[PDB]
Amino acid sequence: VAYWRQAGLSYIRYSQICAKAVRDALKTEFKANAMKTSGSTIKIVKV
Amino acid sequence: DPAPATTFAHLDATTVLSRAIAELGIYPAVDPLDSTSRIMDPNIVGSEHYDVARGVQKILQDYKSLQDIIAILGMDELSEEDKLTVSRARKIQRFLSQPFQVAEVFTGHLGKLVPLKETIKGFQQILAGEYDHLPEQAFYMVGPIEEAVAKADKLAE
Amino acid sequence: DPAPATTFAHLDATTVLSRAIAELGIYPAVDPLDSTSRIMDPNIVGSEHYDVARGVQKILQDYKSLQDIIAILGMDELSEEDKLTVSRARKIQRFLSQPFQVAEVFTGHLGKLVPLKETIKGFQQILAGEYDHLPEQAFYMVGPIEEAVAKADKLAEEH
Amino acid sequence: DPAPATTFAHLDATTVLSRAIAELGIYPAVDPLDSTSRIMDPNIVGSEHYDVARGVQKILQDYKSLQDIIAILGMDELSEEDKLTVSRARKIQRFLSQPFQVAEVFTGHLGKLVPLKETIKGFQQILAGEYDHLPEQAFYMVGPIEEAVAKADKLAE
Amino acid sequence: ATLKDITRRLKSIKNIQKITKSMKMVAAAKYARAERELKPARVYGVGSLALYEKADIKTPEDKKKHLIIGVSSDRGLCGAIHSSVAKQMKSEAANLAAAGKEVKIIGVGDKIRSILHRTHSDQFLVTFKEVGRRPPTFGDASVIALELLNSGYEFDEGSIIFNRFRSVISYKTEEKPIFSLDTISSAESMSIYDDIDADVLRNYQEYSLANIIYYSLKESTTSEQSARMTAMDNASKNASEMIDKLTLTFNRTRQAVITKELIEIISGAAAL
Amino acid sequence: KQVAGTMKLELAQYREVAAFAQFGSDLDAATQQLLSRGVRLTELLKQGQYSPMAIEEQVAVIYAGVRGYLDKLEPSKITKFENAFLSHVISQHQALLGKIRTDGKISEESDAKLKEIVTNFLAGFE
Amino acid sequence: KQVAGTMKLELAQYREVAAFALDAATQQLLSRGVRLTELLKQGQYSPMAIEEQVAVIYAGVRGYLDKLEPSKITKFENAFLSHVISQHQALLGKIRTDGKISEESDAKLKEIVTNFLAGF
Amino acid sequence: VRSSAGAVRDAGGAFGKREQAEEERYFRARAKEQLAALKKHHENEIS
Amino acid sequence: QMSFTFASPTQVFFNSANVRQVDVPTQTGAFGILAAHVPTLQVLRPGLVVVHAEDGTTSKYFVSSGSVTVNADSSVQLLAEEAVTLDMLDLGAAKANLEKAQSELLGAADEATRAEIQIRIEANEALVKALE
Repeated sequence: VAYWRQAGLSYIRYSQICAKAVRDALKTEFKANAMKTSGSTIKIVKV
Repeated sequence: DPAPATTFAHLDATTVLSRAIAELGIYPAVDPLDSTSRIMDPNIVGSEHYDVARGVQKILQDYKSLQDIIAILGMDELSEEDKLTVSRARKIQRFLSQPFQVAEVFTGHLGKLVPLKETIKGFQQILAGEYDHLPEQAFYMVGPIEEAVAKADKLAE
Repeated sequence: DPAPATTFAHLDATTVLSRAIAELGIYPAVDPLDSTSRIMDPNIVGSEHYDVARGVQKILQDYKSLQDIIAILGMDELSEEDKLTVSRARKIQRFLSQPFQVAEVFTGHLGKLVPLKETIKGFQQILAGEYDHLPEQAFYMVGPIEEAVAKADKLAEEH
Repeated sequence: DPAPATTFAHLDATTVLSRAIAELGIYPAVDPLDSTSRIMDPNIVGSEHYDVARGVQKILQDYKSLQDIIAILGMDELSEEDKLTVSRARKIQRFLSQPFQVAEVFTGHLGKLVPLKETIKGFQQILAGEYDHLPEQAFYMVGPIEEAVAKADKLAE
Repeated sequence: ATLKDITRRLKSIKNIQKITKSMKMVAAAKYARAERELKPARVYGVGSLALYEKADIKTPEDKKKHLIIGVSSDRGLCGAIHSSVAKQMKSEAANLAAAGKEVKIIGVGDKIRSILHRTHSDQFLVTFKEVGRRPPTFGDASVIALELLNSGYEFDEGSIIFNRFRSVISYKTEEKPIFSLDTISSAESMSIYDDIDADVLRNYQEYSLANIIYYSLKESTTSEQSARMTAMDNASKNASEMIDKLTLTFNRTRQAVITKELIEIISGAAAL
Repeated sequence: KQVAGTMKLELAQYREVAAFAQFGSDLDAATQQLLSRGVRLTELLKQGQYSPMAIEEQVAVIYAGVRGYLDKLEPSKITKFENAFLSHVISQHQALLGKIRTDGKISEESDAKLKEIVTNFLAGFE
Repeated sequence: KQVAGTMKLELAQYREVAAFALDAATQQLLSRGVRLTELLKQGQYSPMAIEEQVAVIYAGVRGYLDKLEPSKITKFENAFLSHVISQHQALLGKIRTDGKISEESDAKLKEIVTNFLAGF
Repeated sequence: VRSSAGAVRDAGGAFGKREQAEEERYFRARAKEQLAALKKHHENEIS
Repeated sequence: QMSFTFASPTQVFFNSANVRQVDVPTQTGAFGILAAHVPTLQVLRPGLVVVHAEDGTTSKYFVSSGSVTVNADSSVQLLAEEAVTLDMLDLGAAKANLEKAQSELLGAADEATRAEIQIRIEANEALVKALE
């Protein structure tokens, strides 16, 4: 049981954080393309 | 035209036969919205007859309003109430068609007379939605509505 | 028609009142794109007045061009810049309406006289974006722009 | 309009120069598909002439239809029995162009007066596929088909 | 009608045709891009599904909690996309509730919500909008899965309905089962898989949920753009037919008006 | 003739894809370039009132426009560029304008001079 | 003059957003517009006294009918009159004679409509 | 015979009313949102 | 033989390939997959995958997260969430991110916030170690 699971998190959030940590450390040119194909645009409507 | 336009003021009941409707195959091609009458009064025909006639006219007018959009954007950009209106209106349009006896020679069908009570009952049923499971081509050229139901059953086979 | 068509050539200024704008409730129903004046030149009125007027006319014409698209897409599918044009155009369309002192009986409101500098300032600000947060209805039937701000404040308080 | 409605009653043919074809550098800019003739009838112009003309018209219409697909889905989407038709139609369009004797100061070539048999044979051969190996530009602004062969030899060698 | 009525109608239809042609071109470009992006996502999603079809899992027959997810979009003018999706969604919901279940619904895109806001208005666990403006990414699928897991409706079974993209002209509506770890653990087939506690398996289930959502999003957007292209083509064709008919009518009316005015002038001249 | 042939061709290309102008984005690069060049050219053809232009001025402006030297400027700025730029040539470079006028054509040397002038003025505008 | 002004504004707003058929505010705006529309209908050769028109339009525009279905509005209309025309002749006479909805008249009208709506 | 901008709403057919309503509903919603924000700003700036 | 499939959401590297060894880092300690590895299904961790082609050729891709499924019939599905070849990465940027994340660590508004922050530290440490 990873530490973050002891905090009640879910592996999706872990993957989000790791994706941010890996996509922020690319060659400067690659960051423009990496912005695409990433980053949500969805909204949630309270029901 | 001056001639028909002047004649209109000399008549109790009219019956504007239309070529557009006749091209759809509907026969008699009476345009239900141009046709009028002086005795279409709840104090002469009743309250079920009057209410049914006005419901039919209202649904046909709604369908006419939708037709322009339906023709271009297609019948997919319609709300569900509008699709129900379109289906009911087409069923009613077909149901108003009747096979005359004088046309037995033209088409080989059998002439039909439809007493007033049967007409009112059939249109009441179509309006209420009792026959939303039938295909619209089950009403095309039939006497009373039970003949439409029989036609639909035969279509199922 | 031959009569108005011929009369057009005998006038310096024209203000073509339009029914399509009177149906919307914008009164006076003066059509901003079908009205003209001879003095409407930068050398007679000034470059600020002329530029404000031409900006208003251009934004209204762009709005007309967009209305054709909105009839198929919908406001929800417009480029986030086009929605800005539509919003400015509607604010300007409403802000041209004004209550007369002789139309008290109809509207019931009170007549306003707007000095020229105040009209130029109001439209220059509406175009510049200094009011893209107030709702459209705040601009409907009011004199100077500050009255639109006050009407918006009242609308928000009684919200 | 009564004027052309009355003149068209007398016409025995039709030619339609189009701005959209002078853009392509084809000359004479006669619209191959909009042009019409009353004697384009197998009883008059003969079965072989009629069949060649009908085949050319059909292939040109096919290429016109395919051009929409090219503009939208991209050239890749074609089959192999459609890329071939596109190539054949482009070759036919090139071959329909001709150099005029009265335009030697506009084209740098020498005008050709192609007899009829030469034209029919050239288009029959192109339709049959006998020249699918040549480049399209070998057909641009040439007289009979043999000139297209010579142009291909001169530009490839 | 009169000549001005016909003229105004003709101008309006011409504008509509222009707009629909432009929208066809835009939809075609976006379709090309979405298909190009769909290939790698196709392989990725199929791989993520690999397990459940390699080690066959039968859902438990003693549970009542179910989830229905329906992928579509916010944009309209796409023909029978949202309609098919919502139709099959309500079919499944009716079947489940007749068999005795506790169904919920998640709507990815307004149009599903709207189609189902009359009936099934209370089963909305949560609905997402802002779909279709830009091509869906893995961020969107991760967000949807995260807001599904966080919303503590621990489901016992799942289904996702999307429009699988067959060809540029055709698409199919699919239902892909989604299982919870309560089913994966209690499967004889899963006995073989090694180092399979109930925590790595839970993380794997969360990731597979995100994967299936992403796969459905890519397939749905591809099919939606294709359908919008087809719908715009048909709408432009219908506008062209209507324009032809109205142009014929306009020419007739223009000639009739010329003749009428001229006859009025002639009668006045000869009646002096 | 030299500049107007290209200007007319480009404008004709722009008029058949002007419908997409509202969309514009989410289309190929060719139509993006067509829209951009067309908008620049239309903003070039705008003119004041009672301010005619000698032929040398017109050809200089259209030459700057149709060779791409304005594809970087924003359209709202073109009507200013056209203005300021013109004054520049009408003051600093009279020999080139006189050459174009009297000669009637754009000689290769004059073409090079126009290239240098347009680039030098555009190289520092803001 | 008092009542038809608000009715005119409500129908003017409704006509703008009528061509379709979400949020609470505009949904209620459409509801009020439709209620008033079905209120304005009438039969033949049965004109109504001005005070009766005022009563009906007041009931409709003071958000009372917004609870009822629209297809039933006509019923209410008819029924309402046949009630007020017998039990509350005094109020109608007051409205006619004084020619205005005074504060006491408004309070009465209010209680009559509130009572009748529930009892129907 | 040509076509001009702003013609769909000049005819006033069905598309004209449909477009008018599509515009009015959207801007009613946005006016509501902006009025709410204006009230919030009023309260937060009273002090 | 193996049926490897290494596919990011955006781009796909190996599809139904037939490789030799695959060294992958999972949550329960890294390990390696060969021709007939025992079936497993692990969840990747911010590390790197080394694929030895059918011969002795080796390729390294840095994976941020994902899942590796080893099935009965020697088919490996290794789905990452952001698999980038090493050549696309930067070195010192990783150190800067690591240090900034550590700096924010002390600003732990709550437990879960600290978990998030030092997950960022975990990923940055993996990045620097891969590039170091």
